Amino acid sequence: AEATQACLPVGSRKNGMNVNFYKYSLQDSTTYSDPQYMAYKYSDTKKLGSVSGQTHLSIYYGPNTAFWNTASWSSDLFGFYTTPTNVTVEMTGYFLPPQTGSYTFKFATVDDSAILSVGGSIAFECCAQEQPPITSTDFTINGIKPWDAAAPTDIKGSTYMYAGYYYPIKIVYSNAKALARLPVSVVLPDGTEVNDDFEGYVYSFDDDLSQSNCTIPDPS
Ligand SMILES: *[C@@H]1O[C@H](CO)[C@@H](O)[C@H](O)[C@H]1NC(C)=O
Ligand SMILES: *[C@@H]1O[C@H](CO)[C@@H](O)[C@H](O)[C@H]1NC(C)=O
Ligand SMILES: [Ca+2]
Repeated sequence: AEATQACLPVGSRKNGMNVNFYKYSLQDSTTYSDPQYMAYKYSDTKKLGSVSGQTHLSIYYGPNTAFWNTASWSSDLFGFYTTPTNVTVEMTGYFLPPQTGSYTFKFATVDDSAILSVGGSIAFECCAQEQPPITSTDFTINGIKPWDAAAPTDIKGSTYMYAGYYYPIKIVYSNAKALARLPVSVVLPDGTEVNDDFEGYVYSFDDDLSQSNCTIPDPS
């Protein structure tokens, strides 16, 4: 009734996360403040492309700063050539806890808008990583851009996880202008912190809905 849903896919395990990119308008500071947009409606906009096997989850970009009202192009976002000054990105994969306990994921800051969803039927459905996004607004970290207020600082979300089970994770991040900043980390059950590089923890599987026992609703 209370344990977070996990999965156990049996397909060949791939390292890292899948990252899709989407059209986002320069200086649109309203669309990404809709919870429905950050949850799933981003997928109804123009998909630009995707990269796989991404293990470094943090977003760090700054333009030449001569104009804070023009787009700027770069591959700094996961090796994909786009406009970090204005873009929406969807990262998906499965987080694998090597120990049982509490996992506190964190955004040191959010610039402009971002989300973290953790669990089956929250981030996405088990064995269905690359299917269209589910409608859940049940964010583990809600960093949806707070309208007229300044960027938020050290916002956290905690998930209790059981060892050896794959937990679906989805981050949806958007930027409308200038800097792109989402420094992602997690404090593990033993207390140690993992910044940026999530290699060893995050994995992908090809979709396989024929596998009926993929969903584990109560890992305890
Ligand atoms: C960002 O803005 C520029 C300027 O309008 C536009 O040409 C470009 O397509 C935009 N990029 C994305 C990914 O939406
Ligand atoms: C779930 O079923 C798959 C075969 O479809 C199998 O590989 C896996 O070991 C099963 N898990 C359990 C706990 O029975
Ligand atoms: Ca910005």
